Parts: sequence; C-alpha cells; structure tokens
Amino acid sequence: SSLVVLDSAERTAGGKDLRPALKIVDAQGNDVLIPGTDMPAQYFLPGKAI
Amino acid sequence: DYIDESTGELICAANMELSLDLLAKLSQSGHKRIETLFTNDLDHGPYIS
Repeated sequence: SSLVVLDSAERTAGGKDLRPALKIVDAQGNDVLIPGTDMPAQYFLPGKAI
Repeated sequence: DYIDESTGELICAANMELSLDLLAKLSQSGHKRIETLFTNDLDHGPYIS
C-alpha cells in the first residue's frame, strides 16, 4: 500500500484543521525526543507527500 | 415540519439540529414515523443543507 496525503482540493469541510504528521515514538509507546531538546519530533508532511 | 395534532402548536421546524427533549414531546404528539437525512460527508456531503 502507498499512502498519499490529499491536499485541500479533495478534502471535505471538516478536514481543514487536521494538520498531518508522522509522529516518532518508542517500543513502549513513549515519544522520542529531538536532539538536546524536549520536543516531541513531529515531522508534518506537507501537500502531496507519497 | 412536525406539529402536534392535538393542539397544533409548532414544536419543531424543518431542517433543525437534533436534541433529546423535543424527541419525547414529538413521539407523544402520536407521531411515531419520522424522516432523518443522510448526510455523511464523503459521498453525500452537507451541501444543500
């Protein structure tokens, strides 16, 4: 399967606020942290990301 | 637009948001056959409504 994140064009009226992301965690389900900081790494995939 | 036949007061009007309390009063008007809409987004989104 290849997941394709749809832009605003084929989105409904409700799907406008949801900002898409691949969130990076651990084997226990804990949020892995960005280098030297306490950020939970959230790589927000922009428009048309295969 | 479902009125209450017994007195004829306008309880609820067409194309309104659905709430618990008026459902009770409605079925008590003796009307036990109503007509929901199918607006599920995706294939048939809430357009005309």
